[PDB]
Amino acid sequence: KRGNIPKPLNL
Amino acid sequence: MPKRIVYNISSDFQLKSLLGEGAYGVVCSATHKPTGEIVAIKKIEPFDKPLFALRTLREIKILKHFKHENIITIFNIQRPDSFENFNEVYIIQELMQTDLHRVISTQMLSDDHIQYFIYQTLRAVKVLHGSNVIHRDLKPSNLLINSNCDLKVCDFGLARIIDVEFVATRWYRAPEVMLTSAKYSRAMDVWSCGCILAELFLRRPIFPGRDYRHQLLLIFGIIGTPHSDNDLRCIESPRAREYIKSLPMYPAAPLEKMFPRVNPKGIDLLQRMLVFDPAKRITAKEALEHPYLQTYHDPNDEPEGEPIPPSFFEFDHYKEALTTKDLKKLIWNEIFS
Ligand SMILES: Nc1ncnc2c1ncn2[C@@H]1O[C@H](COP(=O)(O)OP(=O)(O)O)[C@@H](O)[C@H]1O
Ligand SMILES: [Mg+2]
Repeated sequence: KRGNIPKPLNL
Repeated sequence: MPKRIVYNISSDFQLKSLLGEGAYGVVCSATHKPTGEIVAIKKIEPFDKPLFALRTLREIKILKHFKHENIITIFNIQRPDSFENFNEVYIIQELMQTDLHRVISTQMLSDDHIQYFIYQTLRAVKVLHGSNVIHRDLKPSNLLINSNCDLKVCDFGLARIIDVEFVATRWYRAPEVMLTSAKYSRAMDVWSCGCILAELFLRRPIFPGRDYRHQLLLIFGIIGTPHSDNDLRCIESPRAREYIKSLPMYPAAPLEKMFPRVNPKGIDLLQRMLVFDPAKRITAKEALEHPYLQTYHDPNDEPEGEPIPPSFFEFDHYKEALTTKDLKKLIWNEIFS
């Protein structure tokens, strides 16, 4: 996306 | 899916699962058979009491007005087959995978995640405040979340336009709101954002009061008891000022000591959010400019919004209160427009 996007969650 | 849940909507939809149930709203995911899209549908029974219909109307108008990444998108509202048979409102929206309350309670979030979540919340709050709208019900369960970490605010029925009822959860309520008869302010929303940020660091509500007195006691126990008249200027209600002078005299608790492992920049932002004096409380815009969020801050991509006049919620200002039937027509206008 727009840069250093956080790691995705497991939901 | 709870067989007791019934939606009077097109057979083209197939309910999938119950996502939320309350006295005001019921939310379920549902499949639109013809396209295969899975959506979220919020059912509301607005016509037993004006209060319910006013909330419905305020929520729908706000939803339709904003086109913002952090404000839940509304796809459409179901059209009843007739005015006589119009008894429930079904708001169709983009489906999110879960809410922030569920996340904070089932997951260990990194500092990065926290930055990204509070950043998005403040980003929605900024465009709201810039439009002269205050949410007033900001809390983790009203922050919708997806796997990729995108966040969107929902539940705008208790909003108000600046210058018997549904009450916001006391745990997130600003102290000037529980004390004085305080006029709606942008600062009250920031106070809630502070409790949310704190909730993200702690993984539990920072101020879970039992009631009104306990709430105040918990808040001051952390932010320090306002003592001098300089500190009490913001409070009108004389009764309120005397109650405050009866509390234990608490100093500001040292947040960084109590929670040594939280990013110091994060504690700094949090402290600026939980300030007693609403006039000295950081704004959503300044919060987005705080060092703790420099990783996601972008001054050219933070919608400021545009003023919405009070007449937008005109129906909230009648000498002679509007009847159920009046509001039904106003809601109908909204649906078919
Ligand atoms: N668009 C949506 N996508 C996924 N879940 C949603 C959506 N809207 C609401 N929900 C779920 O339903 C819950 C209640 O919705 P909310 O809009 O806050 O209504 P209420 O007025 O009943 O609190 C949320 O906390 C969330 O878990
Ligand atoms: Mg809600």
